[PDB]
Amino acid sequence: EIDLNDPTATIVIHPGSNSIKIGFPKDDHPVVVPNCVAVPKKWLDLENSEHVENVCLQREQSEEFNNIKSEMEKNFRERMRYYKRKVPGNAHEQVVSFNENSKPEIISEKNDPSPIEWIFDDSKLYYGSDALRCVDEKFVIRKPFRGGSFNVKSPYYKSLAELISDVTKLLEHALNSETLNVKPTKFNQYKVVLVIPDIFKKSHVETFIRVLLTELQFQAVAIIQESLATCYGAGISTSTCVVNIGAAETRIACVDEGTVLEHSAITLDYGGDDITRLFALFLLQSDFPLQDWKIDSKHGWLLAERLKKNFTTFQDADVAVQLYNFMNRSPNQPTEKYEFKLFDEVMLAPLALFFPQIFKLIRTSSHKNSSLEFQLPESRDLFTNELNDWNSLSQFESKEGNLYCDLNDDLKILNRILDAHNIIDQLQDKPENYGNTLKENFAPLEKAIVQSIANASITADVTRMNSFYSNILIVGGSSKIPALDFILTDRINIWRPSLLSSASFPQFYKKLTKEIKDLEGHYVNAPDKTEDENKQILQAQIKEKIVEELEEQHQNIEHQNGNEHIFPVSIIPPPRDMNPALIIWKGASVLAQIKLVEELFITNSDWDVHGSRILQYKCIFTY
Repeated sequence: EIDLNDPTATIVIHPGSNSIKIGFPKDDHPVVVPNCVAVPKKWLDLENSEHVENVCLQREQSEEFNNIKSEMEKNFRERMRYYKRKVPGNAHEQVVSFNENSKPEIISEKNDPSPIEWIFDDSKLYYGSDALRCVDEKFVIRKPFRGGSFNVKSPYYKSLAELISDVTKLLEHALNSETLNVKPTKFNQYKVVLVIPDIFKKSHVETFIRVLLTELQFQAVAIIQESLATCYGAGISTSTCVVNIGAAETRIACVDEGTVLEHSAITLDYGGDDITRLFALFLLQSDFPLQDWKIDSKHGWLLAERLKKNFTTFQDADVAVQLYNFMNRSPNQPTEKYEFKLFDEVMLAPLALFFPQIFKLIRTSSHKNSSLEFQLPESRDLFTNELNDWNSLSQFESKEGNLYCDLNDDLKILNRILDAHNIIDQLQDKPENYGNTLKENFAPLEKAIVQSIANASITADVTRMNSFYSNILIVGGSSKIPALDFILTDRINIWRPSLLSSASFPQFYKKLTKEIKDLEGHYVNAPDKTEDENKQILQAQIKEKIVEELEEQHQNIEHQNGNEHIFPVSIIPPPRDMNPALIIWKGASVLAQIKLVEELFITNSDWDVHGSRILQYKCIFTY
């Protein structure tokens, strides 16, 4: 009952697209619970909204898809030349695919599982790992979460109420488990630390708090943004850039001295899930023995996920015409082992992180519920009525394809950089249906990270550039690809412009801003000419010129009569045998254990008197 700030009585929760991470803070590890609910097909209206799409895929693809895969094949060739080896290649044996029946002795393939003890009773809903064994001829799977937020675009939900009921029943199922055995009538003894994305949607956050306190009846809730949690989960002192690779999205953001820098945040619309889809396709195109792959069905998706997780690498050392195998488990058959050869598909697929346009080519365009979305309006300031979610300069640039890495001269780069504070100003109160609504962000990973880091510095404290480039942490369930650190490092280094590689940029940039400020400032009287409406351009052309002057002065100062100072690119995953999917939960559980959270727990009484308005006063980030 009673409300003390003691960690024993705290549950730390980190929703994600693949699985919700949950446990007590002092746990070595949290329970990992699949983000899945299995619904008997006979319970749902499935005619008009239709797309029984759980049943179809496509080995052949467009030219553009062919072109891009050809170019990926080049990039691969070059990497392999640049270190090691090639061969005769594609010429094959999977054409003549041999399957081998297994006695029911499915010794483990990998991880925590072995054979599948299926669920045939379609007279109830199932949750988590239970949902994962429901036979898909009887059940459909919905997923309450899209990585932190509520999965509004799912078409299996007719309303928030529906969505929330399986959020709460999914949370309950998790909370009731061999290792945490907390039933719903005891929820009011617990407080919750909730992990929330960096660019959270206020209506989701607020709804979730409302749900945890008002319906699940938790004592109190405290929230934290993914990137800060990931810093707590590793080491927070420094300035650092977090790259989080998830199933559906990749999130990048910088963190400096306790805060997640708004204009550094980028949400990229691709992640481990497109790698998985790419991999399946590539396997199909290299004549994979299972040719009709029902990829959006549970059974086939699971198969696609297993293989890619088992097999995809950036490790050039290990890329060889190889024999791989797998067992295809049997909805109503004997278990069939298959053996297949792979060569380059294991790297081409994740290489797509840098040619993400191909991801776009192979998935259907979003089909969000406006019946559901209409019930989660985007947050608006109660006074001005203006969209008031965090809204990041870097998201807007990268989405629109204005990436610094794609600019050639230094002047354009410098000017755009110089323009930033206007671009953010325009952003925060435009005739703003501008900053594309439906548009997905398909910017290549490496260019995105550079964007994030450049803006992360110039919008706040530029002198942290160095520190950012030497603490890029890679984290997230889909980031567990060997040698991702390695190739990412190559690529930032090829792509980062030279202007933005010089370790003295911040110092230069800092000088230029001051000297521009001495043109608006120490000329506070109306410019020299008699008449002035354009006479601000004779100081806007003197600005144009001083830029060129200092820009050039820097370059002559660049020769430096010898050796050149240059930002590193330290990309740092967690050690082999740590799980990158769990840093965040770890970090949250560290918050959960310290003096700080005490001040940050929104309690029920907090919430009934004040509503979402407490977030303005109890929150580790400026809400």
